[PDB]
Amino acid sequence: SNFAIILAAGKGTRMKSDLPKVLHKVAGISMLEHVFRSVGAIQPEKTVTVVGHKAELVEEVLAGQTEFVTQSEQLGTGHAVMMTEPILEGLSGHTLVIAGDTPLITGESLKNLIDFHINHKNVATILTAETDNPFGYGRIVRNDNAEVLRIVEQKDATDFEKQIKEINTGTYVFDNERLFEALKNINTNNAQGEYYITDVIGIFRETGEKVGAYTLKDFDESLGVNDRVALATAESVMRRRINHKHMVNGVSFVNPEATYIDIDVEIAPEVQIEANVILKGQTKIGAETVLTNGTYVVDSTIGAGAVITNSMIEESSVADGVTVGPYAHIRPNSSLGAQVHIGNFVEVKGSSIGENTKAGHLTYIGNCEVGSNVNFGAGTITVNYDGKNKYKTVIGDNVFVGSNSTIIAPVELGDNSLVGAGSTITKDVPADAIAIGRGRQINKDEYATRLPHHPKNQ
Amino acid sequence: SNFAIILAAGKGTRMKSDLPKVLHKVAGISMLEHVFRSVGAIQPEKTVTVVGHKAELVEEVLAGQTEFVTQSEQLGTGHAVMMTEPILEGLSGHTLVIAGDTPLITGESLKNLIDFHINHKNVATILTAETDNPFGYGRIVRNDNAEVLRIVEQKDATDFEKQIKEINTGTYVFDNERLFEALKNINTNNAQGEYYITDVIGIFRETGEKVGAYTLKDFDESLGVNDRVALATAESVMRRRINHKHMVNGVSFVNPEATYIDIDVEIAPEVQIEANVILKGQTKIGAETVLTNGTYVVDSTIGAGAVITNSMIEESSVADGVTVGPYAHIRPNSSLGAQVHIGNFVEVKGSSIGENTKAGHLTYIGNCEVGSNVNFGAGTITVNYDGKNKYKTVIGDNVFVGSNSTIIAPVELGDNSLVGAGSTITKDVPADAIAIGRGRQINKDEYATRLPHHPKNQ
Amino acid sequence: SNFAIILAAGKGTRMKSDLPKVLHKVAGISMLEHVFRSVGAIQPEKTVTVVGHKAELVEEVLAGQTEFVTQSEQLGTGHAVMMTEPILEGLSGHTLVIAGDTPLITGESLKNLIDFHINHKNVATILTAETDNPFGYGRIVRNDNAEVLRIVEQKDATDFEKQIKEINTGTYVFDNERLFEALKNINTNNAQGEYYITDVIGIFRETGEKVGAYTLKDFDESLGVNDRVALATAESVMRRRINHKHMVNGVSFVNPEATYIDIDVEIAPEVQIEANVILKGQTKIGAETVLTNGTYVVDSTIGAGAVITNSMIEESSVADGVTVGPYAHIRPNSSLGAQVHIGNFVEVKGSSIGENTKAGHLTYIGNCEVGSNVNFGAGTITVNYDGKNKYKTVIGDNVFVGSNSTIIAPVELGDNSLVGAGSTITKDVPADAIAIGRGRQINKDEYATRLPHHPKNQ
Ligand SMILES: CC(=O)SCCNC(=O)CCNC(=O)[C@H](O)C(C)(C)COP(=O)(O)OP(=O)(O)OC[C@H]1O[C@@H](n2cnc3c(N)ncnc32)[C@H](O)[C@@H]1OP(=O)(O)O
Ligand SMILES: CC(=O)SCCNC(=O)CCNC(=O)[C@H](O)C(C)(C)COP(=O)(O)OP(=O)(O)OC[C@H]1O[C@@H](n2cnc3c(N)ncnc32)[C@H](O)[C@@H]1OP(=O)(O)O
Ligand SMILES: CC(=O)SCCNC(=O)CCNC(=O)[C@H](O)C(C)(C)COP(=O)(O)OP(=O)(O)OC[C@H]1O[C@@H](n2cnc3c(N)ncnc32)[C@H](O)[C@@H]1OP(=O)(O)O
Ligand SMILES: CC(=O)N[C@H]1[C@@H](OP(=O)(O)OP(=O)(O)OC[C@H]2O[C@@H](n3ccc(=O)[nH]c3=O)[C@H](O)[C@@H]2O)O[C@H](CO)[C@@H](O)[C@@H]1O
Ligand SMILES: CC(=O)N[C@H]1[C@@H](OP(=O)(O)OP(=O)(O)OC[C@H]2O[C@@H](n3ccc(=O)[nH]c3=O)[C@H](O)[C@@H]2O)O[C@H](CO)[C@@H](O)[C@@H]1O
Ligand SMILES: CC(=O)N[C@H]1[C@@H](OP(=O)(O)OP(=O)(O)OC[C@H]2O[C@@H](n3ccc(=O)[nH]c3=O)[C@H](O)[C@@H]2O)O[C@H](CO)[C@@H](O)[C@@H]1O
Ligand SMILES: [Ca+2]
Ligand SMILES: [Ca+2]
Ligand SMILES: [Ca+2]
Ligand SMILES: [Ca+2]
Ligand SMILES: [Ca+2]
Ligand SMILES: [Ca+2]
Ligand SMILES: [Ca+2]
Ligand SMILES: [Ca+2]
Ligand SMILES: [Ca+2]
Ligand SMILES: [Ca+2]
Repeated sequence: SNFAIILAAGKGTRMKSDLPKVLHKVAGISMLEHVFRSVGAIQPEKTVTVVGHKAELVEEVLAGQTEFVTQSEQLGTGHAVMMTEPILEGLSGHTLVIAGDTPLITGESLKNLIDFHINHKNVATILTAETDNPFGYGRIVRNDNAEVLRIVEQKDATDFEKQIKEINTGTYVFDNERLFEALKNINTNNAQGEYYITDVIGIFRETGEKVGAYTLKDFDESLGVNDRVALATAESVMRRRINHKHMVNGVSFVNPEATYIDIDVEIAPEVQIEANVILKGQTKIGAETVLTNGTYVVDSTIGAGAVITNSMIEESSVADGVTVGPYAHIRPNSSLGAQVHIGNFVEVKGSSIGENTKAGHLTYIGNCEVGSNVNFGAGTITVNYDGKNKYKTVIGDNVFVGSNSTIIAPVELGDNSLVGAGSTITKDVPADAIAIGRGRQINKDEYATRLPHHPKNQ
Repeated sequence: SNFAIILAAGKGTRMKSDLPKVLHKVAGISMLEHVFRSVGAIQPEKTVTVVGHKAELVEEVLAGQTEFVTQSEQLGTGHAVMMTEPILEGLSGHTLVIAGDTPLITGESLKNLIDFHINHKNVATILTAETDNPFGYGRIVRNDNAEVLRIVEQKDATDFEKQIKEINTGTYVFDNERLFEALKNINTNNAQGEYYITDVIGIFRETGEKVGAYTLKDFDESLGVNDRVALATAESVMRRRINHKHMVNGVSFVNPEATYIDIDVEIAPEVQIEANVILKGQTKIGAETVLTNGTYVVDSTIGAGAVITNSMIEESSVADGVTVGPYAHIRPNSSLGAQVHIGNFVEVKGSSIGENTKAGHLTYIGNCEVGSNVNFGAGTITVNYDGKNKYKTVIGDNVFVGSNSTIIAPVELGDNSLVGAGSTITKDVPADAIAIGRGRQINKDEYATRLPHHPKNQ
Repeated sequence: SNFAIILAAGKGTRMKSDLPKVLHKVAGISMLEHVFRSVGAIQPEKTVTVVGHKAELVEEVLAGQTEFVTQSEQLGTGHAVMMTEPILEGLSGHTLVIAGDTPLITGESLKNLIDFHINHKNVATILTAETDNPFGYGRIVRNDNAEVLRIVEQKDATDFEKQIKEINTGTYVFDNERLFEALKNINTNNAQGEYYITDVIGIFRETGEKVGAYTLKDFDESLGVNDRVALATAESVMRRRINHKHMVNGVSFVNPEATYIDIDVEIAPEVQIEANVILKGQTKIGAETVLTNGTYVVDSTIGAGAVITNSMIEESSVADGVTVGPYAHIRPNSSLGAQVHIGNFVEVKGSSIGENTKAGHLTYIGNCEVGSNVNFGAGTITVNYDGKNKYKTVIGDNVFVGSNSTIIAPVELGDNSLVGAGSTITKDVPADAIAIGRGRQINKDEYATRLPHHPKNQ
């Protein structure tokens, strides 16, 4: 049996945040969730997450895919593991211990760690890495024979030990039985006055039990995030990982170091992404679609062959061949049918737009059901709100909504109808009719010579 | 005589694209075109490009500045060179062989390669580089005396040869006569079952003929692009090269690592470019012009002293001193005269705008001929389309187009005229006249207390 | 006593600019000002800045916090220091000499430099660093005993000296008395025919006086900016420094390598900044505020809990809880009250907006005094200009301004009033009234079948 203990009860003072450190997001999900996903790879029979600081909030995210234990007082990583005793003490197996603030460690690395622990028959295996800047990390102390002696914390380290480049990642595999026994022998006699889980290594060394170290193939994965500088580094590595995956799958990136794509976004092959594109949440991008600089898509599905030019799209569906932008805003609950064109400075919200309809400019379409082949002249405003309630407008197929018209819901524009430009519409317009609601033009000869803008008046 | 063979017939499976690999763009032009430009530096008497996979498409780009030979089946780089036998076999001279997927090799490096081949009197000179990550590249095998023995491909390499850091760039210079003779001795006995051009090196070694290696001064230039991860690296190096050139010429970049300027864009000294600016195609930027974050210019000429603030400009001419933005869109076939101001949320298309005219906000000017000193009030819409045809509007000098007016083409607004705000204009407005086409305001005392928005009704 | 000499009279030919090199900005202020700020840390009793090339302009920036001396002809760094003789010759103390084009040297490093000069009792201490690319920098020549012999300039260096990696940063501390005496012994016998300040090192070596070198702890700080490539590097290092500071203070950055925040911008803890955000000048951001990709804020104060979504805000005040964007433009002299919402394609200028007012779309509010709980329908345009003068509009509390209305200043919309959508308003609207100024809708049955957009006509 394999067990897993995730430490997530720490205060994260260095984060300077009211939000528990492990809940800070990296590429769209909490660091804790990235850790949960990696832990999942070793398929533990039992997973125990230790919560403390604002345990209330932490238990929210994934409150069933693991057991929870509360650490009333954050007395140390070692003490946090102690909190799992009621559930794990007494069982036999291999127990993975991992921090909730090391989101870059992969499930593959954990599986490699477990495999190594088993094959070498260690009582404890430490996941390690090397770095030129080990400040803040426990250092792996070895002897002339490269044998692991112990782990020394930054605060407790001497000037000499601080020069060690091999660091403790905060992840280990322990024989479950021996783990809790060794735990009984740790105390708060250190620079932090805390119960260090790292002290069990020295304990196993005293008993002569086998202690090994499995080194990460990719040292970038070792990042421990204690502050926002490290969080930004975590974002950079995860961003590179996600984008690398998309490029391998056939997606071109003008600049993968500057494109922000969340962990679960799906992107089909042949999609072209310019730099500075943001794709978040449950977003899916279809084949050959082009996303230009500035595009920001959240929880939306975009079809194939679409061209999203510097536009923001939220909780919406965009069909194949659609063109949006530049500077368009497709708000929640919108659906853009096949080959629809939404041009610059257009806002669509809570509306369904039929195939081949076009709204090229300076338009607002809200709470509307719009047919196919409809044309919205520039400046068209669908009026749907009266200060208390929202009203719906239905627009048929092939309707021509004149430029600068004002459509006051609830009304229906029948198939093939035309609304004259500049018109305010307060009543239904029958299919095949035209509707005009505007003042007639009157010219006043020479009147301009009397006004401030005239050249002769300045 | 100098000859050049460009290999561009490969399938590029790793690219996962329906577009032939060599046609993928880097800074605005295909990798193949960057290679063509470098080959041009050695001024070959004959240039032969080998096409195969979708030869149809490849022959499109530059179908005269070189000879073409078809490779029906892609049996290997060696076999591709064989396809040029009908044209080059029998001739005397130095033949450059280069891949169409190594777009960073410069003409200067090729000239250095040729010079070295000649001075050292080699029968074959390989252009090489060193890299910590040689995966996928042929490795340069040498003896204790640093003599070139052969080139071994990744697939065919043993675990030991894979540790070689010196790689084959895929570019060489060969005595033309010996090249084709050695070619007769290559076969498909390898891990890929292909005719490797790299096997001629081992052949020259058997005959004792002189084989040399000329190393790139800049190892970044050695990049071979087989997938989109490498393509993005190619974009990064080329972007750095282009931007470096502009900075040397007096252009300031807030962040040259995040500014996207195509290979042939011209930029005058003293231009200031914020980060995240995109300049594409045949674009030219005049002296002292400021381009702010988000600006996207395609095939346009912008004058001197202009300030383009986060705006998109396409196939247009922008005169000196013009200010555009933020969030403006100058569409194809527009000309903005000197000192014109286009403000936020304005779209100009197929229109000529005279000097000093201003359109500061939420306006659409389409298919219009507009004079000098004209003022477009916010919300002005020029209506030019009836669902079938486009109509033109002519606006004279010093015209004042009232806010939220709707101008229905075809009409002419005469010099100095004024269109009242909120007016729909369907007829010509004479010079010096004013035109008003809107309903008169009527106030209904206390009526608001009866509506949903009123505070007493909620 | 401590004295300081800042060299800022050079021509900066390599900058290819009409603006004196030291005045080019890095993170919002001139390189010269960054140098002034560092010099300030050693609290000199006298500060003398040497000006020459366009001295007029240079004296502008900070024309009181230092003494100025003119160098009529730029004959060299050594000659520039000579220009300070009338003020400093004869005094006793330690004199810091620093270039105006090394903006990354910190006050802390200068304080360390001075401390080292004093403790080692040197007659001259050179601030040095190491770099793999020393091209253009004076090289620090030492003997087998690591003793400083002299500094050799790039132009004057032999092929052998050019391989030296230890460079002169252009900053030194000299015993003031000895400095000017040694200066008497320098001449223009060099590759540049200039009086090199660097030659005084060789002079002190002849007299046997103590010469030391204090090395920068951070080599990035050593950058000497002679062209725009180096200026961009200066921007990158300063940007990293500023952003690092904000992250340490509790601000999260999705990408600190691509976020552009000026040197004096204040940002409260818990603020979240996406990549590609620009904050300039005297900007202040309140706690927990979210700034999304593309936001550009200049000289504005933004409160706590605000969400600025891809919008440009200039010389304005934004209260707590305000939401702006996407694609909004808050222009100079605007104040947005608490909980105000400004949506997409809205422009606010010279206007005060009361608490909880909303303007969600395609609206222009200029020169208006707007009350609380006001609602601006999409397409609303406040008309404030007649081609010569600007007029003000006053809008009371709870006013409902209908979509696509045109409000022609100067007018007042009384409390709770409603302006009908599509209306042009030319007169005051009393409190509790409604005002309607638009044409009534007329429907023409079957008329559409006769128009170009109708399906039966194509
Ligand atoms: C900016 C872009 O995106 S471009 C694409 C958007 N395109 C547009 O908005 C174009 C819309 N076009 C219009 O609004 C045009 O003015 C149209 C289509 C209404 C003009 O149609 P026309 O038939 O040529 O106008 P016409 O003057 O003949 O009037 C037709 C009928 O309406 C009546 N009418 C005209 N103007 C008005 C008015 N202001 N109020 C009331 N009735 C009016 C006429 O009396 C006539 O009635 P009758 O036939 O019973 O005598
Ligand atoms: C938001 C920005 O960018 S700001 C800059 C844009 N600025 C603007 O849009 C401002 C435009 N200004 C306007 O539209 C103003 O209402 C103006 C200039 C038309 C007002 O002009 P005024 O001369 O003061 O109006 P006035 O009421 O006196 O009317 C002038 C004539 O037109 C007539 N008229 C007025 N309103 C109307 C109407 N709705 N329909 C028909 N005729 C009208 C009057 O009867 C009068 O005729 P008469 O002289 O034969 O009796
Ligand atoms: C897109 C968004 O952001 S959504 C939010 C913005 N929301 C809006 O803009 C909605 C604004 N709503 C409107 O403009 C509506 O048309 C309203 C509120 C004016 C309609 O009000 P109603 O009371 O239902 O209209 P109703 O037809 O009964 O007219 C009321 C009075 O005005 C008169 N009237 C109506 N239309 C007109 C007109 N065009 N010209 C002159 N008088 C008119 C009527 O004769 C009536 O007068 P009476 O009571 O003396 O007989
Ligand atoms: C003593 C110890 O373990 N040191 C390790 C820990 O140091 P480091 O100082 O980084 O440890 P942290 O304080 O961040 O705590 C580690 C993890 O344990 C949790 N936690 C902490 C204290 C507590 O009482 N309860 C609790 O649940 C935190 O939520 C965090 O997820 O991680 C580093 C790598 O990232 C290692 O190099 C250090 O050797
Ligand atoms: C056997 C060989 O040459 N190996 C070299 C080739 O490997 P590599 O595996 O990278 O070679 P590729 O398959 O990409 O082919 C090289 C070039 O030849 C063309 N092509 C390929 C096969 C074909 O039948 N016809 C054809 O025209 C491709 O279009 C491409 O432009 O480039 C590397 C550097 O980039 C070198 O380090 C390798 O030593
Ligand atoms: C001879 C000398 O000093 N060389 C140093 C100078 O070279 P470097 O060639 O970089 O020197 P610059 O020409 O840039 O001049 C140095 C500074 O002195 C000022 N200036 C220059 C000439 C003049 O007549 N008047 C004047 O005021 C410039 O405005 C600049 O701020 O800086 C480098 C580091 O940045 C050092 O490595 C070089 O050893
Ligand atoms: Ca801790
Ligand atoms: Ca930690
Ligand atoms: Ca229908
Ligand atoms: Ca191949
Ligand atoms: Ca290749
Ligand atoms: Ca004219
Ligand atoms: Ca309008
Ligand atoms: Ca100089
Ligand atoms: Ca310099
Ligand atoms: Ca009031």
